Amino acid sequence: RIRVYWDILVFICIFWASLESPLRIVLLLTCIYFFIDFVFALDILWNGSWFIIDLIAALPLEYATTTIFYLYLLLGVTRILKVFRISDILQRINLAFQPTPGILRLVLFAFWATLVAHWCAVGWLYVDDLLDYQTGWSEYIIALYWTVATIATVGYGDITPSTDSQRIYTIFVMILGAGVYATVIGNIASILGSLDLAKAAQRKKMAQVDSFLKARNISQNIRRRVRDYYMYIIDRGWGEDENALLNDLPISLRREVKIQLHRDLLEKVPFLKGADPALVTSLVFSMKPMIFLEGDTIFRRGEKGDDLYILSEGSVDILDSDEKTILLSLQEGQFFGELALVMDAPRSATVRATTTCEIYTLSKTDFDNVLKRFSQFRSAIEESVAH
Amino acid sequence: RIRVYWDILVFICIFWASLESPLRIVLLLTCIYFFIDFVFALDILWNGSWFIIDLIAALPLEYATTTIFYLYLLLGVTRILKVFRISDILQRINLAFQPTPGILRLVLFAFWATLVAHWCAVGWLYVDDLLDYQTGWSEYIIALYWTVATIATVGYGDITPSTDSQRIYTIFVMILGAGVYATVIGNIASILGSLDLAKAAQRKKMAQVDSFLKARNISQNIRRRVRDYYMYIIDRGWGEDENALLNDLPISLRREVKIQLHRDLLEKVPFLKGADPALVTSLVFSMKPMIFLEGDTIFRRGEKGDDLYILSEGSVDILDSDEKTILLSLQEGQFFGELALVMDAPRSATVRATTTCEIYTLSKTDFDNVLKRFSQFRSAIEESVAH
Amino acid sequence: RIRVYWDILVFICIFWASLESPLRIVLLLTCIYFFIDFVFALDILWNGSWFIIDLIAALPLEYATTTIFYLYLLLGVTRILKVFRISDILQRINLAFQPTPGILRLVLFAFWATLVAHWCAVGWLYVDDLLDYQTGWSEYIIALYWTVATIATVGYGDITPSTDSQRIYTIFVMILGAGVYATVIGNIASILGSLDLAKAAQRKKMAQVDSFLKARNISQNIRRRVRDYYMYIIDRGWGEDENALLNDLPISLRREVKIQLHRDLLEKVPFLKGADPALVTSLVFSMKPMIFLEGDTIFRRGEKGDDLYILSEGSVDILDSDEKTILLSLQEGQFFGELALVMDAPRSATVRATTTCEIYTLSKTDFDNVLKRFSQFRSAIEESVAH
Amino acid sequence: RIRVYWDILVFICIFWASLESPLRIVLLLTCIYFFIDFVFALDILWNGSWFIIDLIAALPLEYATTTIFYLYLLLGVTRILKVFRISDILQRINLAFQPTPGILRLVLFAFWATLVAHWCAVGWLYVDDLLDYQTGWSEYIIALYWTVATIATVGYGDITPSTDSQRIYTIFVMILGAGVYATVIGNIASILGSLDLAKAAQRKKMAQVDSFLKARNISQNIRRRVRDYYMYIIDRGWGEDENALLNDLPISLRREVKIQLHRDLLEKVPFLKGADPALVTSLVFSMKPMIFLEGDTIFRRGEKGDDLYILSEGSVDILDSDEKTILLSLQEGQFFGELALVMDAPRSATVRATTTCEIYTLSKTDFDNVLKRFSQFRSAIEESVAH
Repeated sequence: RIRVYWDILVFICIFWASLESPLRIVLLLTCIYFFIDFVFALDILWNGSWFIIDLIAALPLEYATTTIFYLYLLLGVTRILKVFRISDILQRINLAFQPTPGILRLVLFAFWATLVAHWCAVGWLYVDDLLDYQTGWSEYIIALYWTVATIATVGYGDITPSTDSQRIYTIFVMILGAGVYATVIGNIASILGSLDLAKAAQRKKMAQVDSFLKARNISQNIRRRVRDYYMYIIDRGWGEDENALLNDLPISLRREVKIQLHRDLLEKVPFLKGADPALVTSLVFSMKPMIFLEGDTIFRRGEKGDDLYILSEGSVDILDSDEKTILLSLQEGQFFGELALVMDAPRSATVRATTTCEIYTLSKTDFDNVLKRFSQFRSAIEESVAH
Repeated sequence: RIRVYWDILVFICIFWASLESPLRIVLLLTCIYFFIDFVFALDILWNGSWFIIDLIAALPLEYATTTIFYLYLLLGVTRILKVFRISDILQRINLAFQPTPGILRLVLFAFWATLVAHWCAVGWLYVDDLLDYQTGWSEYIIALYWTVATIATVGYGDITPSTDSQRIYTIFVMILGAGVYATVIGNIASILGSLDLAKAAQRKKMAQVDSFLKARNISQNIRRRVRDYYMYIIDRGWGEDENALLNDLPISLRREVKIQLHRDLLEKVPFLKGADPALVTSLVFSMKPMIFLEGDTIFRRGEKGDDLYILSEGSVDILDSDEKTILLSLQEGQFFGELALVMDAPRSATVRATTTCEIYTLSKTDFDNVLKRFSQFRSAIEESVAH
Repeated sequence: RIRVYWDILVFICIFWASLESPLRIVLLLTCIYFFIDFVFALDILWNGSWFIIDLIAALPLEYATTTIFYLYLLLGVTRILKVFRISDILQRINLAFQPTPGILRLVLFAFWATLVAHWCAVGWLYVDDLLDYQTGWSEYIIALYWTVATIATVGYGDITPSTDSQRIYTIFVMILGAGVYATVIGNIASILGSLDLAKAAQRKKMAQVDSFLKARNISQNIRRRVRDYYMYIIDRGWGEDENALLNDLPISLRREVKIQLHRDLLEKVPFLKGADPALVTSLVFSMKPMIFLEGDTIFRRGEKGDDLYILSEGSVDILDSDEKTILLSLQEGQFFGELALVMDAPRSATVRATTTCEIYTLSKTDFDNVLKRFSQFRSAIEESVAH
Repeated sequence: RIRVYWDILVFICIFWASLESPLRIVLLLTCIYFFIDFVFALDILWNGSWFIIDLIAALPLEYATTTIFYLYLLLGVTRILKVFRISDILQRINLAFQPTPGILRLVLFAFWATLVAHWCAVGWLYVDDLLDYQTGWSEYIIALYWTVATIATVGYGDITPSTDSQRIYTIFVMILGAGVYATVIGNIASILGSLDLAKAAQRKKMAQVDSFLKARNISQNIRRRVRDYYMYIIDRGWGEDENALLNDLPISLRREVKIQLHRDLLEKVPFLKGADPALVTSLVFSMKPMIFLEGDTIFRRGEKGDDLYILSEGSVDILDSDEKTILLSLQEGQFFGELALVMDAPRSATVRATTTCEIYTLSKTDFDNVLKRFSQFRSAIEESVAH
């Protein structure tokens, strides 16, 4: 990234120089130039033909020749040529930050446009400098006034050519300026559109479903809740096939990331706080994420229970016989199903979702195999299972 | 949604204030301001730094200070700052309505552009206010005339700078205004294009088929009818894999929606009018939607029949031996195949599609299993089967 | 389609009327109006509130009232309102022709823009009509000159407001005109882009392959020929999974299309000229399309042959022992492999592709099963097999 | 391609002629025309109605008629008509080079626009030529000044109509010019956007993964390295299912390309330098590309080894017992696993990835089957296996 920071400095220096150069026609400054070349010399150190290019730009010219003994204007070009290296700078910049395509283009266009306007105004002056001797800020300002007004397509008509020469130049400018403006629009369009495309991809599935529903002419009562369903899922990203998605990752780091995912749900549950990491790993691999909606009878009392439900998110009602006696308002970090699973029994209580619930589920098969191995952590939750 | 309605009110108030503020330079109104702040105070109630921000905007300032004892212009800024909260308002708005991306952007640009034009005109005046004392509506109007003409890229050239100061300001304005216009185009492009993309997705499949047909150089006689085939299917949405599509839905509500789909074809058929809902559910799950074209020999007399055809949509000809005697012009809500299926027989009559027909089909296997269970509804249609 | 032709007529009539109406302010014509309403009356026949709308437009007004006894200008509006029905006309038009989205939009914008310019110019006149009595063509022309120049963003600055009233109107116009122009661009962008998207889809696969090749850094010698390979395939459409593609078609018409495909390769081959259609159908279903490249040793003499090759397109060299004696320059409509397949033998000759070759292949299994059934067409080619 | 080069020449000639023609109104040149037609005559040789068209353009007209005996202006049209053939030229051009869609459009628009401006200026002159006799360069220049200023939407307002006639023409021009400019933008937008789409496709997968990670709220420590992982893969193209990708290629050339891929990794390894090509082919088909990350314990000493690892790219540490004694710093072109695989043993040493490593892997099964066949190349590496 530091290498990129170096690029930024150099870039700025080049830009400044390209503005100072063309002005030649009409102490500290000298010291500034020393700095410029000095920086360029450091660039050479940072680094065939490219060497030659950099070398040339870094050659302390006019000053040197001044101390030895329009031409300085001509010499100014030596620092301009270097600009071509931007093609590699950009690559490094993208590598550094990785932004949305077009953003960088926008920056470049702003840069180029700026230079164009400046040089064009100078050219205008040149033509009219032949109508005088020297000029001041007022003239330069006027040149820009005309220049910009023309480039921007506005055209106040305040200033116009008198000779064919001037007319010709004007025509040249009009063509170029128009093109520039068009390309500006180009970026804006491409950038903005691409942003929309990204969002469209996200909604893709839900949209298809909605379309279907519309074809079936289903009432809003449901369709709205359907959309919401997908929206929430999208927010969580749980709808993604985590497994298959991760399956393209180098198994080494893949597992490390998987461990990070194990970290995501591991801390809340005291069982896992007091579990070993081989267990945690094994189990995390096993655990499946299930979504329940408000009111869902997750467990039905009397029915054979074959899975542990670890409540990541949401509120749950553990109800006895009467389906009213909330035995437990079961919340994030709690866990249920253990009574029936450890006892190899039917659910001795009913379990209702209060809210929408995110639960990690552990089938009896996995539960038994895992805690067969981890019999000390079979002994663990079995402890609590007594009540 | 009410929370969003509150946002709308606040938004409007802010906008109004931002127009009244900059005008400061050249009773009821006071009461209006009371209302404004009052509303903002309610916003505080609706709700750290954001508190401070709202607080500031809601501070009844100039009036207070007037009763205590250019500056009022300065104080007006206190209500402007708050505008930043739009970033959250927008989120809520989208959540509320969920419109096509870009539409909201368009609105925002209209809003911002409006303010820009207003403030810019004021700035113009300021520069030329230094050329006078006070001004009236005519001057304000003229300012807008110039401002808009410039921003819109038109440029009549009626009004122009005289001093460099003015020229500079003008250049600034030209740059900004041009950019604004460009972004306006941006939205229009992105919005319109996205609309086309949606439609393209719909035709995607048919288009591929058409392309194939064109490669094979098939005559219009067919290709047109092919397109129509797909068009109709699209209209109905029947081409969608309803099952797989629905398979990503929380089984609870999924089933409820499935029930809504059961509702869609359940009422017409008297068998199902007089069926129980366990049957209906079971059967609805079983029923498959089949499309027949005009003239199709759905049944052939003499051939083993192994399915019930419930006519959702279209006209059908039940023909005896001679293939002319329309035993029954069978229409929406009618059903056929029951004779052979209940009798375990061959079709004792031929069945032709009059029109295009949407039929829900029940295989003999499902039919028998279902009505084995629902033997009272086996007894039911079997009643009618006598004729 | 005739119904659509009727729409076209009506549309045109409406347009004309909307141009004649606003002109009111400054014999045959009367008869023309009779025609207009007459046409609208027929439209009523072609057809609640829509009835009322049409009715109103078809009411022969000013003339009637003239014979009974500015106001006529006012009455002209009665034919304008009807324009709203375009929303349904467009649907019918698309159904009729089915063109690329955006094309229709372009037409609509041209239509609307035209009307806007006209009405705007009239408004301009109105404002300045208050500065005079009556005007002629010259004034109308001038109005358009200003109007268009403004709308098109050009702005010559030749004509400008003098009163605030005029300035206000101008500002209104500038805003509207600018917006119009922007929307024009919108269509152009969306249309053109969509065209590119279509082509991109076509090249999609080949492009992916090319990308791979570029990553592998393979020489042009191959990559070019690879591209060509895909290009040719694309041209033919043979790369499409015809089967799976067709598998979404109503089996009835699907088969009919399949028959059309059977027609495509059936005529050339005398075997099939003199075959029955049950065979042709059966066989066509069986035949598989295979592509060979120049030089390919399709058959190798001595090797067990288990397939018939029916040459759709290209040139083939049947070579004996020496691989030089072209036993047969085998061309489109010819067929080979029959000797070995009928004789249950090894290829007694070698077969080379001269050119790229499109061949329909018939495995020995299918060949035998088919011509087991069609033993008379087993006897057929077996006849020729003698040599 | 030469045929295309011929097109280029002809195209240029046509263009030149279309500029010279309209100028008619106000020696060597004659010889130039001879050349023009001559070239067109050659075109006829390069080649019904198209013959007639070319013929006409190639007819040496004005000169002929001059030697026989405004009208010449009229005759100039004979070379213009031919331009229509561009529709076929373009096809050939694309076939020749195959560039990004839109690029060619851009060229065409530049071409057409140029001609429009020229002809329009002439028309302007014509109108004002009726106000004089003859004109010179200055007038022509002025015409262009006005023309371009108008077309480009700038509009200085320096020149304007005086008669209605002129006003009308102007209006016509304004409309056309505006449209042209719009279409210019169209291309720019479509081209630029399509470029972005290509890149988006490339990042598609990684982006999806990143999105997931963001939803899971994983730290940068990993996400950055994840992106890098994909980036590198993309750079290499190794993530592509080479097999399946290639599976759509004509097996003949497909294999040849496969051989090119065999060439890609074949040379480094002395085993394969001194192997036969049947082996190389067989083996290359077998070899699988595997990626290891820095630090990866590729082999663990003591564990059963069942695969040969041929190091395409990267650095590897062969470590004995102590996991420090780098037995071999194993680099590109080296190979490991052979000791255990030839000895049917456990890894007698541990192997760590120094860097990221690209390795082609050969399972023991394939290894044994291959070198069972190629027992002389089983004897080969087995030689070295001694140490």
